[PDB]
Amino acid sequence: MKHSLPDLPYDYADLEPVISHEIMQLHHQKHHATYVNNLNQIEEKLHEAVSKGNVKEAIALQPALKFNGGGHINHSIFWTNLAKDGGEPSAELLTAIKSDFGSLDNLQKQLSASTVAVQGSGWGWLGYCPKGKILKVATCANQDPLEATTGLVPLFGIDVWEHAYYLQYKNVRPDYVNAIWKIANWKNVSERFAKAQQ
Amino acid sequence: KHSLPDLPYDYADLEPVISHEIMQLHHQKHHATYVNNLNQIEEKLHEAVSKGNVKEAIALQPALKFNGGGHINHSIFWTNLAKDGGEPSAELLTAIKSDFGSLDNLQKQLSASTVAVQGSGWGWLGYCPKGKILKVATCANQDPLEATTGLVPLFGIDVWEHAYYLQYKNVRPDYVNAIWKIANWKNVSERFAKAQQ
Amino acid sequence: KHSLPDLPYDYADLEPVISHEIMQLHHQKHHATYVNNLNQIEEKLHEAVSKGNVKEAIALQPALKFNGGGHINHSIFWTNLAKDGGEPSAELLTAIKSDFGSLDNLQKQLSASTVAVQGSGWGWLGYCPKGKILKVATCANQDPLEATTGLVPLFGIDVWEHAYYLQYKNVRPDYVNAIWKIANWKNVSERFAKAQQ
Amino acid sequence: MKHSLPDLPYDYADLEPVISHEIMQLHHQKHHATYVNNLNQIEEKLHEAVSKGNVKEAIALQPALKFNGGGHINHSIFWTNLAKDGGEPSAELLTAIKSDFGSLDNLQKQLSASTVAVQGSGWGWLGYCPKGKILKVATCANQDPLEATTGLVPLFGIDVWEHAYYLQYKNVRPDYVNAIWKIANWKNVSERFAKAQQ
Ligand SMILES: [Mn+2]
Ligand SMILES: [Mn+2]
Ligand SMILES: [Mn+2]
Ligand SMILES: [Mn+2]
Repeated sequence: MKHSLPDLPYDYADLEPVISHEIMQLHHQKHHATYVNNLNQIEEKLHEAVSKGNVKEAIALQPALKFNGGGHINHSIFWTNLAKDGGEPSAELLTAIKSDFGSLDNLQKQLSASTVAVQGSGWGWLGYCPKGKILKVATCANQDPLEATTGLVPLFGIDVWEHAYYLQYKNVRPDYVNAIWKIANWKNVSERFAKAQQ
Repeated sequence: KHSLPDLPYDYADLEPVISHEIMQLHHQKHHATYVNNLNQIEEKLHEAVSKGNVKEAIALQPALKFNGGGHINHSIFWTNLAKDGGEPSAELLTAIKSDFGSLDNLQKQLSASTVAVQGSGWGWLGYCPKGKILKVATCANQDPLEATTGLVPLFGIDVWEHAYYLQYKNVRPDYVNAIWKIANWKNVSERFAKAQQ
Repeated sequence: KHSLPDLPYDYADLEPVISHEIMQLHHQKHHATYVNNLNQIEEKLHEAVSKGNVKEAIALQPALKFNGGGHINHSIFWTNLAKDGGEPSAELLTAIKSDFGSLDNLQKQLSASTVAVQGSGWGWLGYCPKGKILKVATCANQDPLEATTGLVPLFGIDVWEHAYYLQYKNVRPDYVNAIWKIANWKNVSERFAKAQQ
Repeated sequence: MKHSLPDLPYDYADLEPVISHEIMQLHHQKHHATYVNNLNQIEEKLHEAVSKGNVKEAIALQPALKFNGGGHINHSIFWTNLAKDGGEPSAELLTAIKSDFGSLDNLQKQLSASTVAVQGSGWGWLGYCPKGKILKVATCANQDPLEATTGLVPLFGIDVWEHAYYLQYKNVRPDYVNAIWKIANWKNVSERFAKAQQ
């Protein structure tokens, strides 16, 4: 068993004009592949340490597992979160969206603001709190994955690492964050919401 | 399986620097709890990693560092103390003088850094295998020195309030100063020798 | 200048939940130290910012958060406790039931989160002005709730070991459970009303 | 009194082929300018809070001051750290370099490795410990400035935020980190070392 780089649900140029094909190819083939490749090696070293009962070595490996494992989790979710033909939120999801945010417009505004405000590299997420049964906006630093680090089940994420938009948008992160809503795969988000309530 | 080590001395053997009650609680309750939790968390982590459950493996990280670190830190700490801990080896004293000027200077610097810890944590005299020099470092909570910094621990000062409160109350500096009276230089010297291998 | 507030009760008035000695040390030593240090650090920060010394201003940040936070947190904490603290207001109980199902559920959730704090910190019942709902949150060390999260503090549980060790020793959960007996619901209710303005 | 965007010691295309003119212009006119502009506003708000004795507000402003103030400190140092004609380390500096690293080659190797290993956005620095009287390699996250956060006096820094190299180097951060040594302003580093020993 090993982790593998998932195929994108679309071709590399399918998200143009919102995300360029060069960003998509680099992001997928170089950035995500690197996280996966490192993840496999780190997981092996971690299993080795844990099997030995070597607590020092297991702790030492934690930042690398979080970063690469998180990188893999986050990008895997991200690819599915996007579509040229996203559709619209499910009836169940919109009820909750209206309940916790008032409207879809309020949700998009709040997620966009929080995401743009990330200092350095990171992610913005729409998440579901299983315990509170409530929808939440959260941000994560670097590749810290949402669920593992907060308990929130990720529904929709926006990658704001500079590699996610710089070639196209340069320093103008807000233009990317607002434009990404045009390609939000609501069908996928709705599916994730349904699973998160199980 | 990880186990609570026996102390190298009786619980009252470090009085009047650290009381019987502190030693007993610190060993039988605090360290024991870290060990027990460590075993539980290590088992869960083994399962998660075995099955390639990266989410679960990441989720367990704070608990493993805290409890695993607690086990590492306290295991070292007990061996770092003694009723009569002697003096640094010739080799260690040479290194101390080289890196800190004098034993008094080392004590002063490590004590000051340790006292300055905000909240719970540890003060450490450590050896850097890369620079081949001694260094003062502090760690938050139960973050273990070597796993998190690469520095090999030689002498640690626990400044979690449970390490001194029953006796010293708020006066952490007095505990940090007094612990030098029971520093087990035989052990610190042995750790220094091993760190150089 | 920042000053140590007088307690709303005598030092032994919270017995047998929190001892006279704990209250006296916690107030006269721990809180007093945060206040004294806060005044020193605020003065240095005023000077640094006045002169546009960004380096110095940044360097003072851990000390200001720790000591300023200590002052904020303990100031609230004293008012959150009482010998006879009554019951939540009608309004607060409605909000508690809405957000947590029951007062018992709130107590359980906040107690569990607070007990789970690794190292030194605080447990808080807070009000989110954005969501207009009650929330359980924890803070590390002296990180103050509102400045760091935006949540308005309503009821806090200090789990720094100095808050309970002399009496409860390692058994933090018993202290966290017992503190509900002296929760000053009059004050929590007043804070809730003010948070809604 | 206010903070201002310093002029670069050279023209925008002067660091080509090692750093492109588009990177330099964006980095200076957009990224650094943003930090300065925000810094001025945040410092005013902080002075207001501190003058009032409003501890909550002063604490609340800390991340924004660290980030923007740090951004300003770091980039200000960075521009001076580079040159088409850097020269060579001073006699005093090289003695210390040899003492703490064995050689210049060992220093460059170690700083390069640490810098490349930064997870997310950050900086790699050659720093001077005033207390230990020793040279150290350190890294900083996001815009955390070296001296304020560690006590180490910065001598030479390498910006590894993706905006510092992506347009040119794409994902290949190591090529940028190794190539930046070609433009290291040793005269400036030597000057900083001399001041740090005072
Ligand atoms: Mn990415
Ligand atoms: Mn301890
Ligand atoms: Mn306290
Ligand atoms: Mn930069």
